[PDB]
Amino acid sequence: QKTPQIQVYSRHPPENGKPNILNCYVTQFHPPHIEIQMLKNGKKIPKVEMSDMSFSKDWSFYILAHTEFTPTETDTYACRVKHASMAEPKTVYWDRD
Amino acid sequence: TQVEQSPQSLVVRQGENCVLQCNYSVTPDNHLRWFKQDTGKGLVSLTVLVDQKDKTSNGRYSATLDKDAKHSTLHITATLLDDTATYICVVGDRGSALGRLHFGAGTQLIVIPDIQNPDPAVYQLRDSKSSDKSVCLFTDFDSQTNVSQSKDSDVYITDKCVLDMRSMDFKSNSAVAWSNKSDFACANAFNNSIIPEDTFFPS
Amino acid sequence: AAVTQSPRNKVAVTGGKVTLSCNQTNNHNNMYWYRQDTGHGLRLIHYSYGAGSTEKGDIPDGYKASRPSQENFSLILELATPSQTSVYFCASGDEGYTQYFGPGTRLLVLEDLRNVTPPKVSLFEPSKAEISHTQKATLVCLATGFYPDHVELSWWVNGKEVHSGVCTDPQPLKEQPALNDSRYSLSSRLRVSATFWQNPRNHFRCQVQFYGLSENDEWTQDRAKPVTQIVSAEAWGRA
Amino acid sequence: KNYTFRCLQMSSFANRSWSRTDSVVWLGDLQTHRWSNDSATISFTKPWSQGKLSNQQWEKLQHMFQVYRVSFTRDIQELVKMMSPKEDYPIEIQLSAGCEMYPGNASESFLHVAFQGKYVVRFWGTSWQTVPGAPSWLDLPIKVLNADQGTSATVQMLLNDTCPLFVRGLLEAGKSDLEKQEKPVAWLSSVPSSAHGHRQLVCHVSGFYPKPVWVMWMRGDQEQQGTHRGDFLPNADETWYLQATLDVEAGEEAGLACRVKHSSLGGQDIILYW
Ligand SMILES: CCCCCCCC(=O)N[C@@H](CO[C@H]1O[C@H](CO)[C@H](O)[C@H](O)[C@H]1O)[C@H](O)[C@H](O)CCCCCCCCCCCCc1ccccc1
Ligand SMILES: *[C@@H]1O[C@H](CO[C@@H]2O[C@@H](C)[C@@H](O)[C@@H](O)[C@@H]2O)[C@@H](O[C@@H]2O[C@H](CO)[C@@H](O)[C@H](O)[C@H]2NC(C)=O)[C@H](O)[C@H]1NC(C)=O
Ligand SMILES: *[C@@H]1O[C@H](CO)[C@@H](O[C@@H]2O[C@H](CO)[C@@H](O)[C@H](O)[C@H]2NC(C)=O)[C@H](O)[C@H]1NC(C)=O
Ligand SMILES: CCCCCCCCCCCCCCCC(=O)O
Ligand SMILES: *[C@@H]1O[C@H](CO)[C@@H](O)[C@H](O)[C@H]1NC(C)=O
Repeated sequence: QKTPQIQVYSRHPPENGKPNILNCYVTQFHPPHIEIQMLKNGKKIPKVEMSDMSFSKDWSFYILAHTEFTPTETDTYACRVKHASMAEPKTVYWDRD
Repeated sequence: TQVEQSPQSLVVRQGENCVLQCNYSVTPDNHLRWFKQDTGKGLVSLTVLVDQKDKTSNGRYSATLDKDAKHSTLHITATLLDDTATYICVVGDRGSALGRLHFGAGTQLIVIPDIQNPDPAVYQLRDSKSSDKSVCLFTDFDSQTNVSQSKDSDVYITDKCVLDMRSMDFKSNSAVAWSNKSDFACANAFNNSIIPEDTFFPS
Repeated sequence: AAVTQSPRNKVAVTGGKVTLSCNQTNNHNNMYWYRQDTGHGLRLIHYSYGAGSTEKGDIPDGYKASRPSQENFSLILELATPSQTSVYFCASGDEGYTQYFGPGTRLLVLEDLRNVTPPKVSLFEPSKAEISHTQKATLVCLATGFYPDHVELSWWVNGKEVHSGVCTDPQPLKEQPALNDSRYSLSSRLRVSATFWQNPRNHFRCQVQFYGLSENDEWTQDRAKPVTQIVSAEAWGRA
Repeated sequence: KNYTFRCLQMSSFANRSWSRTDSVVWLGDLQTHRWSNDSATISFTKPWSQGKLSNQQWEKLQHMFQVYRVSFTRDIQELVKMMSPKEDYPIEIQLSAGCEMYPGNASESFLHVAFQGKYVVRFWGTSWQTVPGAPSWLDLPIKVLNADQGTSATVQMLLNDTCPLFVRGLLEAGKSDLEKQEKPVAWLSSVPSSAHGHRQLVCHVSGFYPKPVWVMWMRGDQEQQGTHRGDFLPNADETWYLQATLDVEAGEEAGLACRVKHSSLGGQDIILYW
C-alpha cells in the first residue's frame, strides 16, 4: 500500500479574473482505486476532466485531474483525495505563490 | 450449445465410407478431439487436431480441422461392424489445464454387417438343468430379414443380434423366442415375422 | 496415465446418500467430475486443483465434491434424486490440457426399492440339429425376473471370460409391458465350433452380475433381501 | 532518437466475481491508445495511432487482444482457485509490454508483470519465468502458463516481430506530433520558508514540449547553486510543467532572475527579473 502525493498547479500564469486551467496531479499510490475531487470554496466543481490512469516505471499509479477556473482575490481552490492508504481524505489547497 | 454434431445418427453398410461433422462456436478454440464411445463403455480418443488448418489420420480414421470456419470432419474409411458406436467431438478452449472442455452430444453410427453365406434356421435348445424348459433360436438369416415382437404377450422375442466368431472370420444374426404357453413350439414362434422362404425347421 | 472409478454400477433410493469415487496414481494435481445424459455432451459438475481444493463446475447443484488426497476425488450425493440417474465420468490431468477419463459409473436412483429382484439364470445347450447342419454350436443364456435393469452378462469358458462369438441383447425386455414396474429378461448367445462344444473338458458358464441393494439398505418384506450379487448357470461340453 | 513504446495494463480483481482491466499505450510521453474495460474495442487517441497497418491487419490484431482480455480474466480467476488458500482477493496485476526502438533496425522487446505492485514475472525468449525475489508459489502458475504452446508462439511473434514493425510505422505516421516544439512560459512568485527570516522564490515554467529543459535562478551571470528543480508535471494538453525554487534571505530578492533554456525558443532564452 502506497500513499498519494498531490500537486496542484495552474496551466497558465494566474491572473485574477482571467480564465485558466487548474491541474491536480495525483501520484505514487497503490492500489489503483481512488476518488479525486477538485473544490472551489470547499464545494465540488462539476465539470472536472480526468486523464486515463497510468503507471510509472516503478509500478506506482498516477492520474491528472483538471478543470477550468478563474482565480480571484477571495475564491479558494483545492484537490481532495480519498484512498485506502489514508484514514481521512487529504486536501491540498492551490496556493498561487 | 457451443458444439454441434451432424448427422445426429446414420446407418451404413460394411465397407462404405462415412463423414461426421462437428461445428462449434467455442472461443478460443485451442484444439479439437474426436472420441469413440461403444455402447455402455468409455471414451476412446481417436485423434486430436491443434492447428489452424489441420489434417490427421489414424488407420481407417482421418480428420480435418478449419479453425476459421470452426468446422471439423471425421472420415471413417471401409466401415466395419465394430465401428458401430457414438462419435463425440470435444473442443478445448486452452492449451493447458486452465481450459474447459466443450462436448458435443455425439453422432450415433450403425454399421450393418455383411452376411456372406445365409443359412436361416429355427433351432430348439433345452435348459441344462430342467429338460422340459426350452428356447427357440432363429439364426443365420441375412440383415434384410426383420424380426417382429410376438402377437401373444406371454411369448417373448428378442431383437436381432449379430455375433462375430473372430478366429473363423464368421458373423451371424440371431433372435431368441421363449414362452410358458401350451400353444408354443418353435415351428410357430416367429410367425409374426416375415422370415425367409427356405428357413430350415428341423424334425 | 490411468483413472479408476468405484462403484461401476449403483442402484440407490431417493433421499439416500451415494458416494462416487475416483482414484488415480498419476500424481495429477487436477481432477474433474462429469455426467453424461442422452441429448447432451458431458457436463462438468465439480473439479479440483489439489488435495483440499474443490471448485464448482457448470452443474454443481445437488452434489458435493471431496478431494481428501492427491489420489482420490469423490462425488457425494447427500440426498439422491431421480434426476441424478446418469453415467458419471471422472478425469484427471497435470498442467497440460489433456484429461484422462475413467471408465464411467452408471447410477440409477429409484423412488422406492420394493420391486428390486435378482435374476434367475438358465443356460440352454446347443441343438444337435444346429451341430449337424452348420458344424457350429450356439449356447443361449437367459436372465429372467429381475428389476431394475442394471445387469452385466458375461461368458466364461474354463474360468476365463470369452468375448469372441458372443452377442447379448442391447437391452432387457419387459416381462409384463402393461405393468408399472415390470420385471425384465435378457438373453445372450455364445457360438462356438461343434468340436469345442463336443469336448467334455470345456466348462461353459453364463454369469449375470446384478446390482441391487447394499448390506446397509433397509428391507421390510418377507422375501430374501435383493442385494447386489452374481447368479450363474453352467454346463460341460459333450459328444 | 530512442523511443520506448509501452502498453500498460492494470487489472483489479476484487473478489471471485468482480474485475476490470484497463489499458493505456504510450510512444515516448505521448498517449496513442486507450482501452477501457467498458469498451469492446481499443480506442485511438491520435489520428496516427493505427500506424502503417492496414484496416485488415489492425482488425486482426484487435481481435487477438479482444480474445486475450476475456481469456486473461478467466485465467487469473482459475489461477487463484489453483493456488488457494495461499493467495486470495483482492488482486492487482499490472503488465508493461512493448519495445524500445534504437537506430537502424535495432530494438529490444519486453513483457513484465507485477503482482500486488511488485515485478514478479516476465516473458523471456520462449517462455514465462519468475525474476529474482519472486515468491516460490509462482512456480506452479509458471508451469501452467508454460504448458500453453499456442500462447507462447503468439507472444513470441508479438514481441519479436509485431512490436518493432508496428512501432516503426507509428514513428513515421506520428512524426509531426513527436517532433512538435511548444514554448515554455514562465512566471515568478514567493512563499515563506521552513525557517523564519528566509523566503522561497519560485520560478514556474509551463507549456513546453519536448521534455528536456534548463531552468536556473541567477544573479546576473552567476548560477545560484541552491536552485532546486521539482519534478516534471503534466499539463492536460500534452505539454509539461516544471518549477525551480530558491531559498533566499528576505531583502536579497532584488537582482535575482530566472532563466529558461528550451529547444523551442531557438536560443532566445527567457529571463525573468524579480
Ligand atoms: C499481453 C500478452 C498478450 C498475449 C496473449 C495472446 C494469446 C492469448 O490471448 N492467450 C490466451 C488464450 O489462449 C488460448 O487461445 C489461443 C487462441 O486464441 C490459443 O489457442 C492458446 O493456445 C489457448 O490457450 C491465454 O488464455 C493466456 O493464458 C491469457 C493470459 C496471458 C498473459 C498472462 C500474464 C502472466 C500472468 C501472471 C500471473 C501471476 C500472478 C498470479 C498468479 C496466480 C494467481 C494470481 C496471480
Ligand atoms: C523470439 O526471440 C527470442 C530471443 O529474444 C529475446 O526474448 C524475446 C521474447 C524478446 O524479449 C527479445 O527482445 C529478447 O532478446 C528467441 O528465443 C531463443 O530461441 C532459441 C530457439 O528457439 C533458444 O535456443 C534461445 O535460448 C532463445 N533465447 C533466449 C534468450 O531465451 C525466440 O525463439 C524468438 N521466437 C520467434 C518465433 O522468433
Ligand atoms: C469489465 O468488462 C467485462 C467484460 O465486458 C465485464 O464482464 C461482463 O459483465 C457483464 C455485466 O455484468 C456480464 O453479463 C458478462 O458476462 C461479463 N462478460 C464477460 C466476458 O465476462 C465486467 O463486468 C466489467 N467490469 C466492471 C467492473 O464493469
Ligand atoms: C505484446 C505487446 C507488445 C506488442 C504490441 C504491438 C501492437 C500494439 C497495439 C496497441 C494495442 C494495445 C492493447 C492493450 C492490450 C492489453 O494489454 O490489454
Ligand atoms: C465484489 O467486489 C465488488 C467491488 O468492490 C463489491 O461491490 C461486491 O459487493 C463484491 N461482490 C461479492 C459477491 O462479494
